Amino acid sequence: DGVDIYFGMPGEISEHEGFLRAKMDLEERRMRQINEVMREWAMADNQSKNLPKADRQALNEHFQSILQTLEEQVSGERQRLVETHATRVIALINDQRRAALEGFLAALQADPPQAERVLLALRRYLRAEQKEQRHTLRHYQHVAAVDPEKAQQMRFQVHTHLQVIEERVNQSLGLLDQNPHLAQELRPQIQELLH
Amino acid sequence: DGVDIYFGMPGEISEHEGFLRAKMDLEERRMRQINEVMREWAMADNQSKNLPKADRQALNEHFQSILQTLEEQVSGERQRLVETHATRVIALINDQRRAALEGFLAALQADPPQAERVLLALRRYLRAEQKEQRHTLRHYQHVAAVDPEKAQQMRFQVHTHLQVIEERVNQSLGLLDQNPHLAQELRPQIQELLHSEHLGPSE
Ligand SMILES: O=S(=O)(O)OC[C@H]1O[C@@](COS(=O)(=O)O)(O[C@H]2O[C@H](COS(=O)(=O)O)[C@@H](OS(=O)(=O)O)[C@H](OS(=O)(=O)O)[C@H]2OS(=O)(=O)O)[C@@H](OS(=O)(=O)O)[C@@H]1OS(=O)(=O)O
Ligand SMILES: O=S(=O)(O)OC[C@H]1O[C@@](COS(=O)(=O)O)(O[C@H]2O[C@H](COS(=O)(=O)O)[C@@H](OS(=O)(=O)O)[C@H](OS(=O)(=O)O)[C@H]2OS(=O)(=O)O)[C@@H](OS(=O)(=O)O)[C@@H]1OS(=O)(=O)O
Ligand SMILES: O=S(=O)(O)OC[C@H]1O[C@@](COS(=O)(=O)O)(O[C@H]2O[C@H](COS(=O)(=O)O)[C@@H](OS(=O)(=O)O)[C@H](OS(=O)(=O)O)[C@H]2OS(=O)(=O)O)[C@@H](OS(=O)(=O)O)[C@@H]1OS(=O)(=O)O
Repeated sequence: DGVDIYFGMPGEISEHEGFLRAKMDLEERRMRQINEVMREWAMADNQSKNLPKADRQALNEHFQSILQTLEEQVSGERQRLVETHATRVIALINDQRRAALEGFLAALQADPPQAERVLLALRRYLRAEQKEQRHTLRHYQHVAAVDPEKAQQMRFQVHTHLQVIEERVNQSLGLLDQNPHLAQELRPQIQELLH
Repeated sequence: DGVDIYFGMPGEISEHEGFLRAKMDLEERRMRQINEVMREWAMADNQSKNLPKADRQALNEHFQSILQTLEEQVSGERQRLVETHATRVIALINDQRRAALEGFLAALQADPPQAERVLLALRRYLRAEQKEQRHTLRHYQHVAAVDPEKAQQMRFQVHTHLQVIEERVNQSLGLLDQNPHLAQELRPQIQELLHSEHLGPSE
């Protein structure tokens, strides 16, 4: 138990993979739980054709009540799973951006900087920022797809988030602009990457 | 263009896969549109840092209105995709069930009734029923997490629906009564089948 939780998922299993699998295991488990309740309810239905109405009514409430508890257990479980996954995705995106940023700095702070090395570290950094950009747009696109009202409310926040990302890229590039020659040299190579 | 639509998706592609791929193409398409509007909106703020309030305000309302419209298009388009997919799934499930029932009946009516085939046919039929059953559960199960209020309103319907299926199955198993003998040899094997929690393809 506690020990298995500590080790957690094996390294051979990615977050995405483990996430789908946990989602599948949870769904499969709740599908069975619900089915059992439904069959008990059906069995009670057959058995009670002749009890008085008040008792028939109580039986119905009993099962509708058990199902409510189950539906609420289901919702919480899902919400948590979805919540955890979203957090790990954001963390991975931030971690990759920071890693790439450090790599870009190193290449820049090299006794004799190397055009190829700097350019590739910059591509890496730009890609991490783009992945944050895609992620921001996809989340918004999705809420718009399933919840119009909710999408209208995050609209301005998304717009601002994309701006925050752009400013980070301009500021990070500016660092390359601290080396005129290097800047000019990578100019056409840089532009292609941005566009 | 009309011709390609007549043909529709290749038979090789399942309804589930086509649906998924379609959802993904729409996701990418819409993400690109939204990105263009956001870029135009950012660019506008920039060229408006030295203008009158009213004008700057009207800019906000302009781009936010374009997005309202875009959000509405995305939501409607998604509802249409989901409706089409659901209607086809329900059709697909009824079709495979009816096909498996005919196959089970044809193996029971076979001049020299062969157990291997009768049993296998029964399995395909149970698998078709299992499929409708799981779909009912899985759906009710997802609604329960999305809109609890709506899940509460489905309870009875699901309960009734699952009973319909179980009763259908018992009725269909009643076809093995015309041949009380065959039922014997198969008695055990059928018992295990109906007692499973889930039937995959087999071995
Ligand atoms: O760092 S990675 O380039 O490996 O990307 C991992 C994260 O990418 C997502 C989507 O992020 S997004 O770009 O912001 O939209 O999923 C992407 O990768 C997974 C597979 O990851 S895996 O770890 O190497 O197993 C793909 O799933 S799958 O198709 O391989 O089954 C996604 O394809 S798709 O989402 O099904 O279309 C792929 O998306 S994408 O092609 O990059 O657009 C994140 O998952 S997500 O946020 O739930 O969509 C991944 O974050 S994660 O923590 O690794 O799960
Ligand atoms: O061509 S099919 O009619 O078989 O459709 C294939 C897709 O069916 C799903 C989902 O259902 S759907 O939305 O109606 O398409 O899975 C379901 O069907 C497959 C095949 O079952 S079957 O009727 O014998 O053909 C089952 O897989 S398996 O049991 O053969 O291993 C699924 O059972 S299970 O979920 O794997 O336990 C069955 O799910 S369900 O309970 O019937 O809803 C798609 O897979 S799914 O999206 O993971 O559910 C199939 O897509 S696929 O391209 O065929 O893989
Ligand atoms: O009306 S529902 O409550 O069922 O909502 C339907 C939407 O649910 C998503 C996920 O929404 S999310 O939680 O906001 O991310 O899809 C999920 O459910 C549908 C159908 O659910 S059900 O009860 O089985 O019928 C599944 O479609 S289907 O495969 O069953 O045909 C989704 O699987 S699939 O990838 O679409 O094939 C299932 O996704 S998941 O397994 O939960 O990850 C929405 O899809 S979404 O674009 O991923 O958000 C559904 O469509 S919706 O029109 O946006 O509501």
